[PDB]
Amino acid sequence: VQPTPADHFTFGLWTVGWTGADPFGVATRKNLDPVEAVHKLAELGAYGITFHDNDLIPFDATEAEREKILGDFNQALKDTGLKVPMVTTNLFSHPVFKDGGFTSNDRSIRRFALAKVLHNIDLAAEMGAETFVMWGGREGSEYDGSKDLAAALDRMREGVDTAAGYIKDKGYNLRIALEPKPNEPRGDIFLPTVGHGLAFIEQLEHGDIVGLNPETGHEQMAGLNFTHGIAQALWAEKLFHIDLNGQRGIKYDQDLVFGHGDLTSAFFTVDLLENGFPNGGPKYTGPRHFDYKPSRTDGYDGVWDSAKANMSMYLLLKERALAFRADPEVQEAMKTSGVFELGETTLNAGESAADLMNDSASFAGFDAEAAAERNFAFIRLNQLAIEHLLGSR
Amino acid sequence: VQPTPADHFTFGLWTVGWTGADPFGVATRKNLDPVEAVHKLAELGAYGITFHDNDLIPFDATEAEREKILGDFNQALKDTGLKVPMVTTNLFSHPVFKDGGFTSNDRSIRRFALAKVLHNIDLAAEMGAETFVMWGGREGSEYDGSKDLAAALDRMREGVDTAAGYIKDKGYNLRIALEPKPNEPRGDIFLPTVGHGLAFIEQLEHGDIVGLNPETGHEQMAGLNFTHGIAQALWAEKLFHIDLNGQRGIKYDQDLVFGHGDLTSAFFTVDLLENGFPNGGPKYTGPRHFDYKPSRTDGYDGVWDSAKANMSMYLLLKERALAFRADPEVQEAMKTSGVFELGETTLNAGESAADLMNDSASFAGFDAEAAAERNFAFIRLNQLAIEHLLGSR
Amino acid sequence: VQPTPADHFTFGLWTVGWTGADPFGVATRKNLDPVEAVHKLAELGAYGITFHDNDLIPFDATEAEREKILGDFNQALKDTGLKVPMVTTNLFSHPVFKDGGFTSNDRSIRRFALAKVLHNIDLAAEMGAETFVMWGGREGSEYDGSKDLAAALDRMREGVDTAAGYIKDKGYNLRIALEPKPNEPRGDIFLPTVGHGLAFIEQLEHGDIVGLNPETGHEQMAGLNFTHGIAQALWAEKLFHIDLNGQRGIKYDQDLVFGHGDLTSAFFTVDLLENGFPNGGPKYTGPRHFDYKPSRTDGYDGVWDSAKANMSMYLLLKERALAFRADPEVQEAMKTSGVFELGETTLNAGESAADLMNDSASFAGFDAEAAAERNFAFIRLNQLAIEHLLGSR
Amino acid sequence: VQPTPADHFTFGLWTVGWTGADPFGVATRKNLDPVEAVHKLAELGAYGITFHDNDLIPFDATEAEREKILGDFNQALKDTGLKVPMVTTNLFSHPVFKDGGFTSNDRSIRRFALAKVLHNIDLAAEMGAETFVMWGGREGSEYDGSKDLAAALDRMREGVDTAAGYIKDKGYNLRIALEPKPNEPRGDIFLPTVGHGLAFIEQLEHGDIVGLNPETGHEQMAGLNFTHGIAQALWAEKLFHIDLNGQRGIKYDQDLVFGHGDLTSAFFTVDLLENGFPNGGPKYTGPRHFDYKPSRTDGYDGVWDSAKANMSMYLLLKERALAFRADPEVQEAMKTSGVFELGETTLNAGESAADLMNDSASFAGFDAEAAAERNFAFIRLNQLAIEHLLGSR
Ligand SMILES: OC[C@@H]1N[C@H](CO)[C@@H](O)[C@@H]1O
Ligand SMILES: OC[C@@H]1N[C@H](CO)[C@@H](O)[C@@H]1O
Ligand SMILES: OC[C@@H]1N[C@H](CO)[C@@H](O)[C@@H]1O
Ligand SMILES: OC[C@@H]1N[C@H](CO)[C@@H](O)[C@@H]1O
Ligand SMILES: [Mn+2]
Ligand SMILES: [Mn+2]
Ligand SMILES: [Mn+2]
Ligand SMILES: [Mn+2]
Ligand SMILES: [Mn+2]
Ligand SMILES: [Mn+2]
Ligand SMILES: [Mn+2]
Ligand SMILES: [Mn+2]
Repeated sequence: VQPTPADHFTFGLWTVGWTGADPFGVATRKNLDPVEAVHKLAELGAYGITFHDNDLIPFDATEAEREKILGDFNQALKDTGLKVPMVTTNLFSHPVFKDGGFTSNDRSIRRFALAKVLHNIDLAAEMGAETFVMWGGREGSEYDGSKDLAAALDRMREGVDTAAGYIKDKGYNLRIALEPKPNEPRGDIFLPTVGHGLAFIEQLEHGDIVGLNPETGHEQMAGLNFTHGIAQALWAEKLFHIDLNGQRGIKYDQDLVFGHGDLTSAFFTVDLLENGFPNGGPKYTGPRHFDYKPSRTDGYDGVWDSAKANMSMYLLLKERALAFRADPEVQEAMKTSGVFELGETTLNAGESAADLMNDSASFAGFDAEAAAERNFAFIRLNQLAIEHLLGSR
Repeated sequence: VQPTPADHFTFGLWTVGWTGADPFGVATRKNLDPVEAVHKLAELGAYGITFHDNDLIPFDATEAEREKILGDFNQALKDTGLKVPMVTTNLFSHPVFKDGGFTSNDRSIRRFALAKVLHNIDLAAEMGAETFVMWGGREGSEYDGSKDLAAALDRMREGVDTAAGYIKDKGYNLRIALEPKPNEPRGDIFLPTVGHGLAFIEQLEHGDIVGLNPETGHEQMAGLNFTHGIAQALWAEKLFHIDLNGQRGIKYDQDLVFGHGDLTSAFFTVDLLENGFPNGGPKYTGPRHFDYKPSRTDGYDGVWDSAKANMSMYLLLKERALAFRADPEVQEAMKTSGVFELGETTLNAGESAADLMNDSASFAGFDAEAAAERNFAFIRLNQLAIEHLLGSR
Repeated sequence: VQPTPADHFTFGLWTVGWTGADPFGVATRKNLDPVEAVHKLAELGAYGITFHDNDLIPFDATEAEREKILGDFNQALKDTGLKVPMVTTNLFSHPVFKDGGFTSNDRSIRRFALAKVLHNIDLAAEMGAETFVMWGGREGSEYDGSKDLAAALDRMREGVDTAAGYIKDKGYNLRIALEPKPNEPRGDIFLPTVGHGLAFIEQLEHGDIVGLNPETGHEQMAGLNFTHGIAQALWAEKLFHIDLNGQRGIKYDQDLVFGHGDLTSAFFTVDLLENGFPNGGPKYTGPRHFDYKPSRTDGYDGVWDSAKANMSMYLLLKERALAFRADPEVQEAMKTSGVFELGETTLNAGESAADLMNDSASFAGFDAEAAAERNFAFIRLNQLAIEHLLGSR
Repeated sequence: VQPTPADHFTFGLWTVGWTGADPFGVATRKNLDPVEAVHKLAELGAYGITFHDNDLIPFDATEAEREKILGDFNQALKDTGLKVPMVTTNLFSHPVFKDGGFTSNDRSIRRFALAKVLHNIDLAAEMGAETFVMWGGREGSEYDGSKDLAAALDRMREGVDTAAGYIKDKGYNLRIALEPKPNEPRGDIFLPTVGHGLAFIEQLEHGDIVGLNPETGHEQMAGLNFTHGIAQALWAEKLFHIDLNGQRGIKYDQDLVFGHGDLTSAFFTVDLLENGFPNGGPKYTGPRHFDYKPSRTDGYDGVWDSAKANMSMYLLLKERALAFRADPEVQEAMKTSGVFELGETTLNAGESAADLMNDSASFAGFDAEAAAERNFAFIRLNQLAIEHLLGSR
């Protein structure tokens, strides 16, 4: 398994550039020059790079400095061929965002945060990005009385609709994607899961260009099924981007390499991305982006090893998932379990409610105890899946 | 604290009628006659009763028997004055529903399940219920390959839209409410949280009459903030009913008496229900329904004690929450923390995106480091809330 | 793969005999005869069968029925050659155990539970069991004021020490193993994890013959690392028996097939059980017991598929764990990461605390900045395990 | 309320000195001078102050700086009268501890970490501390193949036993206390719960002077009951010190003010610390230490508000716990539930296992169906605690 640009593997600058600072200790690695991240990622088979405005351009950069940096960064892109499919804003690091950007209690701070976002949209637009991601990191609270919850959602809506409205106004070919996270750094973050993100989108004036950016580990932080979460996003056609990584339980956001967390779950995510739905339906065609952090214990050879580990894991899973669905044995198991029967409408063509209620075969004389006898054989289907995954079939 | 019908305390028949059978042991209490539950609940101050079709009418009841039972149950209602505000269907107990009702893999079972629901709507309509609740208990899976996830959501939609369509067709003054649960009895249940329920509703043809029925313990089972979840439902105006209980962590569905789980959270739920949003907004005006189970260790005096404990806890919380918001000290704390400033729109009247981006006060010359100096004083606000709760103020 | 008796694969009667009654519904399968059970497991490659007293002998059974049942059961053992390596007592099913066996608040129930255990030691001894397991499923509470916590542990000690003294007094060749569980069916169960069980054993009079019986799923319900927990039990030489199964997350006890939960973790559990420690040390030599439940959606063909599935999963993982450790690249990766260096004592032979302190090379003139540069290469070592597990190397 | 030194309220320098740098952003407050800290806590009613070696003495400090810093610090102690009851070592901040102190894979780091601890015992002894706390924050791993689990525990034992032998050898009047944590910053930390710490202590050569230092929040991160866990440490006579704080759920370590997490649990923790056991037994007599962090959204007025808040919360709950137990209705409710009956031994004075077995009244002729009817009235007893806690009785 050798990744090629065709594979569409994208990495964030903050991923491989992650310094090692955690809540209990300082950085273990020296800062990484962005030019060098580009060159290194290009040599590994990456297709593109993504960043946060402050990952590239310092908060206090002068204009001459801003120009220099972009010149260097575009030079690296031009020399290597890397694309920049997504750009994002840092609304969490500076002490000004301690209560949030868009949902800060302070109105002057909310204004500043939306201005930071609008300028960042211009940047994204000039970099040629297709997606613009919003992670509301500091949006939430530690205490239930800190906020007016209907007012926090109005202020969130205001911000996203101003940003969406501006995109349309300028005619940029950009979509907004929201990234849910249940907690950390706040005790409770607003729009904590894929479901809440989807629900909020439907209340927006400019919801047509607003979608989701689910992250593996974040749904697993609420103990949810990541594959089910992204299936719901797909089904609603709001899967605009994805962040792949690993999480080993309900605890702090680990951001491990993709497949280094829940393996079986990783396996079914890849099947969903590659094979789509058994009965057909929408398919995700965007970048396969890794939002992970090289463990702080590892030094620079470890940083490039971990980058590579993401792409290897994905390709190894993909091979197995393709083999899995191609197996005649598996296709037979699927049939028996009623995976294909779930695809059939419950009602007959032009059958009404009333028609079903008096159909005696369906209710009045339906043999409930004979129907309960079906052996779904879901265990055998799971065993087959795991045998493909272990490459023993 | 003495509950009166005015309070709108509703109880399910299965709550006080819960027998004590769990996964590791048999029933510890004898079955409770429904007539006796009515009479007992009436004497305690209940406003009404709710039930599942099979809580009242056995699965295999003959027509003569069905008639008898309803006659007895309506007699009890007439004698005591209890209303029946909500009715629900059991799509989980019989062995036929082992893979679900609406999303079973077997099409004949899906047909039977929707027929069971349609007949149950007629029943609800003749009982004078305002709400009809759907809990998809067996809808989900243990294994990721068991289902076609886009097909499971199409089949879920079919069912709910047929039911919604039928309501409109018959002209019943009934609303449908979905109840989310993350897991148990399935490893993963579809529409696992308030957020996912809300998101699914927006894909329905008849979504105008479909809302939510969040249960305290169920959101706490994913480690979410129940108050935030219901605030999102309110804000979207989809809070059609609620099930109040307690949960002491991420573990099996406990269904403890309301306030016997997370107390501080219970306190802020009650404030939200009673006081509404600090800056104004929608208010929940339906029944305050308890979906709990008297612990299996307790015998019949314990059953009526626990019923009473629900209503006492609610009234005690309500007193404290009303006192809390009325306190001048608390109103001052709120002001300082910017609870009222969150209510102000971020943008000025007729201010555009572009207007904000060039306003130099808001970005270019905004003093980020002086703005970061604000002391939100959220700890002091929480301390005041807890002092009201402990009745020390 | 194909299992044989030399593999030491043991199953409980209650596993394959699990009929499907959960808290939300009735049984989906017919009762399994115990003689059928024995013949079927023996045909599958099993080495032994385990049981709870009431799995074989009904609570009500007269002395005549006891003897009839045992005689048929012993014949089947005889005909097949299956051993009975472990025996256990049901102290959780019957309503009398609603507040516990050994720690019930009621003194007369405590005496009855102890008598029940004493009788069961005699049947255990008589069957040839080497281990007697005690799972305190009803020992605990829902509310914190329910028990005197010091008195609960004294009563727990008293039961265990009487059971252990009785073995010693009779000279039975039996050991007691305690099975930890954090919750379910109690809100909080006493001795909730491997650590707490281990700690308790040290306060016993007859501690020398009391060890543990860890269960995969149970430590995973507190979000703990199962391999770390069994490592500590081994290390302390207290790993007397084991229950292997799967669990996906912190939720209700699932008891899935071993390998159908956390796959990566299952792999490293197999590596510690089969292979032991990289620097050498203790080894677990007992039965590989499976405590699982065949999913209720499946029929009897699924029950027998699932028993096979436990054994295949373990053998597949065993193969992979062997290949992984045998790999020269892995051994070299292990060396780089300091795996073997951890095995060297910190102090030199004869060195004292005072010698280490004043050694200027270990403290005063130690270059902490230089030592921090070490690449431990833990991501790379984890990637090599995963590739071995995917059968990619 | 108002706290006084007789209350034994102790705070760590790192608590009020916590500047706000989290994993997603920089400090929001200015550094706190340690002399300012002492004066301010002494003005608040505190009895003592605790610290980590690097909280006072920088890692880099020369011998001259060490002495200057200590002299100013000792003066402040002198001027205020605050004691220094506990001292601890930072083995987690500096990059050299990226794989642990005592269990680092690197032998030279292990020696450096032990020397660092030995030097710190000398400063502890010299300050008048009675307790020396050890929190192994970097001891553990992200991946299961990273460590030899038996070698990790031997190295952990070796460090602790050298530290304990050195105290004994010098005749310092000091005890070692281990602080358990399940994860963060490591994916899995060794000795993750109270049980595991307790179990480990029993494998030590110098176990007699080694106990535990439970922290509220940490046991709650594994979803465990904190009162049950401290009860077992007490019971074993290993509760040497304690850290009190708040945590809302299984997520990142929050370290909220004590009482701002799980309120009901906080109440029952206060009842065990102040009041002890209902049937009598052990009592914890040490300092009531608060290990928390003032929320980063608040300024210095919030820091001092939060220190006050810890002390008020504890005193408010203490009042309520006293009134609760003193209440004659509660005492009578306790009696009904068997709280005092649990305190009676199961066996009669002189009775043997063989006597209990053959007593026909305890087994053979016991009416299990009659005994099962007992109403334990645990819901009613929990309701009485809650009403006392709400200051309603
Ligand atoms: O890939 C997207 C980025 N990932 C970061 C953390 O999850 C966010 O700031 C943002 O959504
Ligand atoms: O109050 C509603 C009822 N509660 C039960 C369990 O939560 C469901 O069947 C249904 O939603
Ligand atoms: O194999 C062990 C047995 N398994 C059951 C479930 O955990 C227990 O009763 C007992 O410990
Ligand atoms: O008060 C105890 C201290 N608290 C810190 C955080 O848990 C530890 O380093 C140490 O155990
Ligand atoms: Mn993340
Ligand atoms: Mn991300
Ligand atoms: Mn529930
Ligand atoms: Mn409910
Ligand atoms: Mn189990
Ligand atoms: Mn078990
Ligand atoms: Mn902590
Ligand atoms: Mn601590």
